[PDB]
Amino acid sequence: MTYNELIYMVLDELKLSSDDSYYTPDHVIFLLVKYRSFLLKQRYSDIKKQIPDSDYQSICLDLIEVPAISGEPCEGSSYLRSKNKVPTTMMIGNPRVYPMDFYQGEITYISRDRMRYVGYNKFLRNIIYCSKAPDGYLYFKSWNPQFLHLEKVSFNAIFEDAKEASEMACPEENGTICKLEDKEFPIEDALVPPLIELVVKELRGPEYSPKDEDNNAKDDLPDAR
Amino acid sequence: MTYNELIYMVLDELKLSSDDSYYTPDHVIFLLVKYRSFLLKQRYSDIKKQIPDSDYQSICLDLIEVPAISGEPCEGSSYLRSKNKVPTTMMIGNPRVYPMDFYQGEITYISRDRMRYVGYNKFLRNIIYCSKAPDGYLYFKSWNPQFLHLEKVSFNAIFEDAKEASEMACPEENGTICKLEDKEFPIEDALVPPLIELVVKELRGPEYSPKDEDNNAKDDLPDAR
Amino acid sequence: MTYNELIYMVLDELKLSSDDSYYTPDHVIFLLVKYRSFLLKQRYSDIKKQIPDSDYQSICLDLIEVPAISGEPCEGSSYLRSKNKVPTTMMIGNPRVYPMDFYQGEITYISRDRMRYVGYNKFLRNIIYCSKAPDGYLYFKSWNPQFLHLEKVSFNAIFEDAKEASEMACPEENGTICKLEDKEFPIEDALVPPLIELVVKELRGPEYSPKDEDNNAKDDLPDAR
Amino acid sequence: MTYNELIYMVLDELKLSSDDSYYTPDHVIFLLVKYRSFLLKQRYSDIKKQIPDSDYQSICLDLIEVPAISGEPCEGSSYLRSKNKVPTTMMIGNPRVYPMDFYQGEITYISRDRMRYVGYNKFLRNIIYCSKAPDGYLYFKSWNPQFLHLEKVSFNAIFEDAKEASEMACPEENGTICKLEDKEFPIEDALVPPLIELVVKELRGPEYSPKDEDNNAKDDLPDAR
Amino acid sequence: FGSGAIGYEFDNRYLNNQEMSAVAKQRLTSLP
Amino acid sequence: FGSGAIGYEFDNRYLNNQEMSAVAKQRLTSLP
Amino acid sequence: FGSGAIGYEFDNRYLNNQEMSAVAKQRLTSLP
Amino acid sequence: FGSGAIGYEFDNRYLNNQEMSAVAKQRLTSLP
Amino acid sequence: FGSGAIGYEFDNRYLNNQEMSAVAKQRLTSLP
Amino acid sequence: FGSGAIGYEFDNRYLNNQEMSAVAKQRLTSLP
Amino acid sequence: FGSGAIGYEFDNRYLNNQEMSAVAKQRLTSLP
Amino acid sequence: FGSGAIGYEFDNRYLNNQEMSAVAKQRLTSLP
Amino acid sequence: FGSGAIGYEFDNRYLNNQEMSAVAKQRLTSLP
Amino acid sequence: FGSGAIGYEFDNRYLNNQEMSAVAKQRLTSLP
Amino acid sequence: FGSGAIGYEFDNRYLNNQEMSAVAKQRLTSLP
Amino acid sequence: FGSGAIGYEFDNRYLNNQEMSAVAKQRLTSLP
Repeated sequence: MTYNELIYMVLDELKLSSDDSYYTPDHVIFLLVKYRSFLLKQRYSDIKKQIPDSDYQSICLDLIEVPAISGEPCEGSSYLRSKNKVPTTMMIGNPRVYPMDFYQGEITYISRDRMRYVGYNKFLRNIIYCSKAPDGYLYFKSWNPQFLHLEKVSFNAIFEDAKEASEMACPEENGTICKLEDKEFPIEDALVPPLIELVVKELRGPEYSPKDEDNNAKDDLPDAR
Repeated sequence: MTYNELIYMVLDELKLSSDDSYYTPDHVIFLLVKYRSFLLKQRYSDIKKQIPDSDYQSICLDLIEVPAISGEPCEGSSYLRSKNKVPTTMMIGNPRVYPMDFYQGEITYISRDRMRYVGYNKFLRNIIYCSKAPDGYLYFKSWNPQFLHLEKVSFNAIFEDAKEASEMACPEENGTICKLEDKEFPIEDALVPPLIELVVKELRGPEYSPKDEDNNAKDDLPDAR
Repeated sequence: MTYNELIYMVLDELKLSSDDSYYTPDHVIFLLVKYRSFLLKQRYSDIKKQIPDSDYQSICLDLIEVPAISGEPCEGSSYLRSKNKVPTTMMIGNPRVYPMDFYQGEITYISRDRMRYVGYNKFLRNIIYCSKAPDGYLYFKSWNPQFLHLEKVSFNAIFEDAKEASEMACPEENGTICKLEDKEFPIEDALVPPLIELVVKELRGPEYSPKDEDNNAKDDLPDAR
Repeated sequence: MTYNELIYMVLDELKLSSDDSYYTPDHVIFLLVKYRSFLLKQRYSDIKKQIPDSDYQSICLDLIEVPAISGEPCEGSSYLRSKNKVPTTMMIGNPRVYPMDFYQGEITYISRDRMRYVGYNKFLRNIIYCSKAPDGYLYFKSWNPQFLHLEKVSFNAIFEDAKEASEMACPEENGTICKLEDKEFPIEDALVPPLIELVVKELRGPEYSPKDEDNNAKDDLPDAR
Repeated sequence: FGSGAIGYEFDNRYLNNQEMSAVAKQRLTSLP
Repeated sequence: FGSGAIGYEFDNRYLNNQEMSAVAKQRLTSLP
Repeated sequence: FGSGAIGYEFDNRYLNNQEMSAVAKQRLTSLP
Repeated sequence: FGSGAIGYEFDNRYLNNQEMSAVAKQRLTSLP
Repeated sequence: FGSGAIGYEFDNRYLNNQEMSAVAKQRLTSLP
Repeated sequence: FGSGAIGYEFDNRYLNNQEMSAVAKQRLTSLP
Repeated sequence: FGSGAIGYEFDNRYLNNQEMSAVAKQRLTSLP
Repeated sequence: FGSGAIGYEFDNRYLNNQEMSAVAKQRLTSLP
Repeated sequence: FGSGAIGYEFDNRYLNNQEMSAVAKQRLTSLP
Repeated sequence: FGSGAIGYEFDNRYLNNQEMSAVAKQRLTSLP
Repeated sequence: FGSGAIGYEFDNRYLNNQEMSAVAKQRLTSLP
Repeated sequence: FGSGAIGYEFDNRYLNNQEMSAVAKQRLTSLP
């Protein structure tokens, strides 16, 4: 299913057909992305299960050589980093940075705490490491000067915000998809009934809840206006 | 049973006979495909049971030789891949890629994480491997240059979306089936009463729920219009 | 009992006497076949019990020699297969393909996954094997060229869809039975009260549920019309 | 008690005295035969208890020599079989085929799966075996050519359908009984109060349930007509 | 309303499993 | 309403299984 | 309404099975 | 309404069986 | 209202797990 | 109202954990 | 209404049997 | 209405018997 | 109405006896 | 009214702790 | 009405005594 | 009415103490 089919099921389950309604598809897009990572963390964080291929998204990145701090000589070796910020991955699956071929390359996504201590082993010095700094950017690191020639990687993981990873999505064979709504929503099809139930339950009560109808310089909600 | 008999049972259980009704057969087709993979994962994912032949679908694929990344010489050996995207399999049964005869061939569907490390064994180099890359395509791999002559495979598995695998279905003896509704719905007949109960329970409440009836530039749902 | 006596008990338990009623005998035929395999799987799938002779049906098959893939020489040896598709058996009883005498012959119905590896034993090469390919057809296999002379077998099993196996039924001494309703319904008589209770419970609630009575280009179900 | 006393207790417990009533004695005959085998399987199938003589019926059979498949020489030895179909026995008591004297003869009723492998022992070759093939007929088998002279056997068992075994009943000293209702109903007298309670409970609710009273080309059941 | 062929078989099966627990505590002991 | 031939036999069978548990705790002990 | 010849015998039988459990815990112990 | 000669004897018998369980746990132990 | 194909399979599965506990207490003991 | 995809999966998971307890009491014993 | 000479003696006897169970768990242990 | 001199002494006696059970589980253990 | 000096002391005493049971299960074990 | 993101996570956590108890009774035994 | 400073401290003390029971079952075992 | 910051922390603490009991039954056994 796409983004559109999941929006329009929750809208039709709530019967939110009218254009002059309080809850828009943007209330539904927000809650579907929030309840996706809520529900994936409820299933896949206590004990370790197989994660289906549906929960992952592959985003495309452009890498640029950035300094360590500034343009000074004694600061340390420079990194590569994504020019745009990357989404935050969930810690439930197999995140994987790969050089535009999933079946090839050893670029290792790790913790940010680990990446300040990497490559001191003599047998692990030609391996490129990845982490997301608190800048919001994906940084790259190895002791091999060759890693500073990467121009492009793809990042397959279960990101926390599914909407962020759909705007950074890889180009198709046909071309880019202009609307978020014609893009694939990233959840297993076995988790879509629990996802629709929780988003409908959150908006069902507030759907029939009263509003401050009158423009009279007064709060009319205690009167159930 | 076909797709039509399952749609028209849920419609008749809900008494959705009128053409001017809010919930169409497309609401029912969506929910039957979502509750199929929901219910198959509830039965067949905790401990391992026999899966019946009814839950599987066989789809037909055309394979084309694609490069590893691009047209460069030092990138690596090329693959075969399906020209169209493949559905995502569930991890509950026996997925099987076979060369148009189910009782013949050793083409091994595996994990995408495994397929980047395959065929280093000297006794496992004439075996063709399959996985679904995050591109959405089924990729093929072996160390044997002969595998690049496959033009066609069939893929029998329990795919997540039953509607996707019915549009990629294999041609019959008579011919292709034009309408999805005259195609076989892929679930065991022992799982059809729990499937119809959950799809009817989801739409029964919203079937009698009020609508914003009046065109007056105002949300009339708190008034139960 | 026949099919007719089981239909007309559920109709009379629901008091569906009128010709101008919403729920027809086809709603009842569908639900009796679905709740038969539901109930047989609830009883006979957890731990192994004796299955009565009532739950089985014997269907008659015509076998034709078909190629492995096509008319090419290097594809492999040919099979026999049923000219029409076969019903899917349940995995609870003793399925048995026999050459028109139940007390004679060794034709072994097995798994489809097993039948691609059969007959490599030197003492098991004159044995004919059966499985249902994902084509929907019953295929036959042995290393003995004599097996390609079978013209006819009968298949006794507990098939999933009882209606499919009643249209493929064996001819009687008197002759074929034209109507499904004068054919025997395949369930043990000890499972008929739980079968009638569940089919009546499913249609009892919807029997008294309102309809969209008015032709006014509007859904009248929220008004309980 | 006879069939009549059990019908007319359930009718009088329901007060179904009127000839213009919805539920006839045929609804009661059907449900008493279904709840007999339901209740006998609930008592006598989990752990092994003594079955009373009341639950059995003795039916009389005429046996004819039939071929194995057809009139061909190399098919195998011929059988005897009942000219009419036999009822299906329950697996709770002591089924017994005997040559018109219960205290004499060794004719062994067995499984149908067993009877294709019988009599290979040199000390068990003069013993006649019985099973019910999926044809619905009782077949006979031994390695002794003398068994092909049996013209008549009687079959005492707890058959599943008590009505089927009452129409095949043995002739009395006085003569045959024309009406099913003057024949003995086959259940222990200690199981008659639980039998009458379940048949009355099934028809009590539907006894007071509304009907589609009006002939107006419309279903009037949602209106409780 | 009323129909009791599934209330019966579930109650008959609960008393069966309770009886099955009672016969699994039976021991013919084997000291002198 | 009323009919008590299945309430009786289920209550009689529950007291049977409770009695069966009580006689399975009985031990004629075999130390001095 | 009222009739208590089956409520009595089931209550009398439940107290019997409870008494039967209590006398099955009685041990005349056999250490010094 | 009221009559309490069977409510009394069943309550008196339940406290008897509960007392019988309590005196069956009493042990005059026989280590030093 | 009414539909009992998920009430049945959950009740049938609870009696299965209760039966599974009862057959796991069965012991063919191996003292003389 | 009604929607039963979270009542189902919680009931299916409770019967799973009850089944998991029943198979953890199974012992193929190893005395003669 | 009210009269509490049989509610008292049954409650006083239930607390007696509960006290009797508590004093039957008391052990003056006899290891060093 | 109200009078609480028998509700008090029965509640005070139930907490006494519950306290009596808690002090009967106390062990000053006697391994090293 | 309201007065909570006997509801307090009985609830404070029940949590005391529950705490007393919890500290009677504490063992500083004495194997290596 | 309705909102079920804290009813879900508490029910999902109770079935987790019940599952955690069931896998802590599993033993791969080590007699012959 | 409402005031929750004694409902809080009694609920906080019940979860304390339940936590105290859980940490009294913890054993760092001392076989190889 | 509604406010759920003390219902949450008491429910979160009850599932913590239930989880704490489940991890205290875990044993990595030490026979062959």
